[PDB]
Amino acid sequence: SVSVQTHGESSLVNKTETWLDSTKATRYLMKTENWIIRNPGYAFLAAVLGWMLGSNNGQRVVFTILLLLVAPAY
Amino acid sequence: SVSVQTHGESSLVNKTETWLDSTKATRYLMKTENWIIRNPGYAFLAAVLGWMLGSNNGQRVVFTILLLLVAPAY
Amino acid sequence: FNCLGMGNRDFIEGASGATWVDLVLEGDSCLTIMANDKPTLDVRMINIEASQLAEVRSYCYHASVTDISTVARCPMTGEAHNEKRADSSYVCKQGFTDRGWGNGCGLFGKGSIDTCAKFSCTSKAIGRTIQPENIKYEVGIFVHGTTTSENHGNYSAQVGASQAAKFTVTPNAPSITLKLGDYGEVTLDCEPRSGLNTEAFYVMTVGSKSFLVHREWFHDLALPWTPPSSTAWRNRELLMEFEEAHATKQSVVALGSQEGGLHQALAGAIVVEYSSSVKLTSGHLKCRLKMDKLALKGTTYGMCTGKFSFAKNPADTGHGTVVIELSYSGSDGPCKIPIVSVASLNDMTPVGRLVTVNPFVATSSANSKVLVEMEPPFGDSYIVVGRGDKQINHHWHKAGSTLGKAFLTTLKGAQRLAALGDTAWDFGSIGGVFNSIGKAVHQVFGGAFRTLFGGMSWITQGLMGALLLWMGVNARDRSIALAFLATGGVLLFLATNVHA
Amino acid sequence: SQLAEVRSYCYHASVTDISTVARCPMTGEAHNEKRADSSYVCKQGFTDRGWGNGCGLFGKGSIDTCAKFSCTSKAIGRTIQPENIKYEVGIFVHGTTTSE
Amino acid sequence: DIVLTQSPASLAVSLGQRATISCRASQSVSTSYMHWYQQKPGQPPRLLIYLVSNLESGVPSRFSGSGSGTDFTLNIHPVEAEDEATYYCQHIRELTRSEAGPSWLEIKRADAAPTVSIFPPSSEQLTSGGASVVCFLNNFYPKDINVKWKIDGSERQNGVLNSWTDQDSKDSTYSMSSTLTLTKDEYERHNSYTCEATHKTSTSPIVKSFNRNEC
Amino acid sequence: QVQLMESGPELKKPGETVKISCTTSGYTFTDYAMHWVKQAPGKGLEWMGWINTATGEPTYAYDFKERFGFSLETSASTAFLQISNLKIEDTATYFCASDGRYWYFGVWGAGTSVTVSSPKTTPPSVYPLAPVCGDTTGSMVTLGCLVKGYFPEPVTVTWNSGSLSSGVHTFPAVLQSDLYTLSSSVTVPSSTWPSETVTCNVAHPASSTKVDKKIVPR
Repeated sequence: SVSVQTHGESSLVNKTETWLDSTKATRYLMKTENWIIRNPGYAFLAAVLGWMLGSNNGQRVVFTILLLLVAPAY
Repeated sequence: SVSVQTHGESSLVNKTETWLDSTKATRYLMKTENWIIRNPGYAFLAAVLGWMLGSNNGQRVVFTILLLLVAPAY
Repeated sequence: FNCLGMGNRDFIEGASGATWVDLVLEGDSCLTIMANDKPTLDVRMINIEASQLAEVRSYCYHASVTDISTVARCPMTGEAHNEKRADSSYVCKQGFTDRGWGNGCGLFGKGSIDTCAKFSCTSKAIGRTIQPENIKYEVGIFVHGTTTSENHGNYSAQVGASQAAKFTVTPNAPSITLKLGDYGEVTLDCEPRSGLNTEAFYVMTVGSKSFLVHREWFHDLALPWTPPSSTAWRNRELLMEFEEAHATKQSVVALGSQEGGLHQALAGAIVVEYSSSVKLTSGHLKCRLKMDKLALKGTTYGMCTGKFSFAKNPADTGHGTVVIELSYSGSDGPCKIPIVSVASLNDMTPVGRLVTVNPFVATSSANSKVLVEMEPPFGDSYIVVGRGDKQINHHWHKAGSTLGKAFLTTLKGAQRLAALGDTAWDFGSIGGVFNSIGKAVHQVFGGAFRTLFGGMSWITQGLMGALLLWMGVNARDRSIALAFLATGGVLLFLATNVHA
Repeated sequence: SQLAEVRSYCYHASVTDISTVARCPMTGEAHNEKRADSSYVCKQGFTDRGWGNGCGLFGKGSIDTCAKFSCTSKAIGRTIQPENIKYEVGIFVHGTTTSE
Repeated sequence: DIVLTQSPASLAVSLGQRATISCRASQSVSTSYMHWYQQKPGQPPRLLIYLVSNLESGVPSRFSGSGSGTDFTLNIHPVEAEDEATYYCQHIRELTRSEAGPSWLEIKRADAAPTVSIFPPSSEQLTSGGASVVCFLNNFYPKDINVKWKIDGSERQNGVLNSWTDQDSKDSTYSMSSTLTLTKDEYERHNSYTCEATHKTSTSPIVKSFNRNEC
Repeated sequence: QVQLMESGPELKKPGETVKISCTTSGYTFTDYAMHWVKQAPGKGLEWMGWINTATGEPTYAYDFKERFGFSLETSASTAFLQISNLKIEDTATYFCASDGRYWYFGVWGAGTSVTVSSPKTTPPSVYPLAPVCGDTTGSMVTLGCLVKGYFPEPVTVTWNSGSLSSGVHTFPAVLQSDLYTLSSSVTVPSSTWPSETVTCNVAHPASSTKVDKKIVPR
């Protein structure tokens, strides 16, 4: 549809003010943050799954911070 | 914006034909599949990351099939 | 108002023991009650009505740019100020214009400008907030007497026979007592306020049509919105944009109509019409049916002495029962219509039960059509109308044998558990103990768990469930079901419930 | 210079002349006479029937819903030919000059 | 914020002929949200069209109309004598809710000239100190009309009281009563009294005159 | 049945206060808001506002604010329009409505005509008007009756106890020093006057004056 699969980004030459540039930073995060605020109860058990498996410490967060970004808009 | 964060789903009572129902199954997959077809070269090295770490077999795919879904639309 | 030819027709098996029962109903579905001494009842919602709706706010989806004004200034001057920042109708924004000695300035590399454009809304959506007392419910109620293909689907006709009734339950008057006439009176005690959640959502008007939206999502909509009264709006800069600044020239351009985006923002919204009072399609209401004064008359009748005929040919209702319409040519009426549902002709023992209890001829007039429904058993059966050699019979077969029907109760029972929340156990009517704790265990389980991570959309909770099924693979003894708790059921079920 | 017309896109539409031909269950397909013209948008479907509405059978149905399509607004694309492309290139050499 | 105006403000058309009201709404894209009210003078109106496609209960099927956004219409193909009234409309979407400058239905007939009768003040009023010269203009169509009080050949606009009715129920014409109020001393110091009535029917004003010295 | 009745015609003076009542029937009162619409003396309908009824909340149109009010009584289904500091420009007819929200309403109120003026209740001056020679045109002698300076409305002006309505036109009255002056003309053929009695009967029950005046020839 027209809602998703935007032209962005051209990335050919293009040093200029495009149609939407400064709003491109607000595409995902804010809409995904509005999703995780929409569903806080998920966010509590979300990061729990990272500490469950692998016992490798620092890469357990690699699960969470990536997986917490999966659930919004699938 | 109006493009994302749709009303769907109400999930209160609502046994009826909604505004968009049959098209709700085509929201993510098809647009994410059009993304992975857009970027096949990523899909080759994408699933490689799963076989890299953990040596636990079947859960290595849990990385990929989840991570290959992350990259489309972040 | 009745259960005739409705899309979803569900029944009620009377165990007697009480004259009161607590049942939940819906606009599309029609409940059918069959009990001893109590005739066959129809209970369904016509629609959900609401009387007074307050105006919460509005949203301007479509805007246009008017009177582009940009006041150019020199570098190092700091802020640029256009006189249009006084009025809120003008949309003003800071900025800059890179300057040379060629255009307007004696310095290089920088600049300042104030770009103002008068805001003009071409089209705006409007939302509504629902008050609990204003909610009305039109509940069609019907009892099955002697009926035809006309009067049975007719309301005012059965009101003359007092076999059908309508009414409006509100929080101000949740209890309504209506009389069925010859069959007695029934008392219906509903819960209008608690049937739906009045403050859980709003009513949003997109274009000419209006639609339902969650009120917490209603305020979270990103689009220029409007206060109730008149003028000053917020985030109206979102439908407009800016460009590069060449000398004094910068073009503020407006986004097109977002009406489509609003229709794109609507997915699970229910289409709702209106005239004087809004009529909602899918109903949810908790009512109490008191049958105490509902009874059976005519205990002294007898059988009809004369030939029958088929006014319409038999067919299957698709809900598990078989209805027929009979035109009785005998003049001995009024008389109790002989009829049964039998296994074989050589066996006169009735097996199938009559959906409409005590078939009766209205008047002595010959060729009077009568529509009576029955539920035959599974397998090969027979519809036999009358006794002695003037009976005219029909062969019936129903493949729905209790094996599959046990799942039709089971599977749909879990479907009855889904989407009805904690009210799902109201089908546990005349409950207590099990049915009471069955809702109570799911009460806090409905007030936590599924509702805590609730808001997941389709494959979101469905896909991770398959990954949560892997949590049941890796576990320890006595710890097995711990990671498996929420996985099976309540999660993948509703994912399989709605496919599509 | 010259741009050919590749195609167009109608983003905004309106419904005109809703027509639905109802039929009985077991009749199979429903056919509305509007399927001849391409301006009418037709779709199959069904209406669950009782003895109360239009039919003598239960549980099923067939209908053909046709609505004349009307485009309120449409976008248009254009394809670029290589020879048609022009480039205006300002070239300047610095001699004695003023601010003007 | 929105301005509404309904036209034509007065429409003379025979019964049975279609009347399509040209209308508009200033603040644009109202969606539909436009109505129609028929009001006879001295009464509350009655809602004719809502949803722009749909009647209320009591209003018969002869009322119709269509429109969206700015412009809207009220289309009555079989206009009737019962349709005679002042047509109103009103808007929704934004607030505050306001109406339009209304439009009158008038049933068309042949143009009629007024019956002009100018009565000298009664002897009872003279003894009361005042004198009111009345001029009755009856059964004239259309409503466009003018009265001029010529005293001794000179027009006087002082003390002129003009009371005219609306379109009649029986013959559907208009009736007017003009009144020239003076004091008896001012009445007896002026001789010729006449009210000339010009109308679209008569190319010359209808002159009914009397003098105090005459009878 | 849904029918909206209001307080009837009200006689007021500038500087006073009034509460205009709207009594509703056929529905539960708090369930429909009351749309208030003023009808200007120029027959413009000027919308006053709607009161959220639940909740009892008035919503004013800005021009009507702070000197007007919307108050309610739930049990008897009576909506009230309160007005403070009466003004002569407010003389007009007021209306209420049963709210269908964004589509307005299906039922109009009965209407309330407020009259803000500073007169004395007065009997009319009823004058039999003798037609002159120039007043007899086309076989008919027009007769007339001047009704001058009466307060308050209405007045019932008939002719020979209302026996002859044929050529009778009873014209409206306007304001003169807050008094009303109208005239009524009966049209009868020339053979009927002064051969037959023609008497204009002006019944003013507000001032309790029934006046009978017969036109005499000159």
